[PDB]
Amino acid sequence: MEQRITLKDYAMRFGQTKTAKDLGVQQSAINKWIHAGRKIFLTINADGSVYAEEVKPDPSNKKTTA
Repeated sequence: MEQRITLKDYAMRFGQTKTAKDLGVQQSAINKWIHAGRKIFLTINADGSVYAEEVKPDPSNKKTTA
């Protein structure tokens, strides 16, 4: 299986700080990601880094609310 874990699993597993640190983001964005149930998958590298991959659903609308 691929190494694309869920933001929830990795967050509750490794933590919210350890993730935001390896990703290079702010803990503020992480909380907002799970707060709104943002579907994401962070992949673990062989060097010790991690990058959050975003899905690309079907382009139906072009608006943004929350």
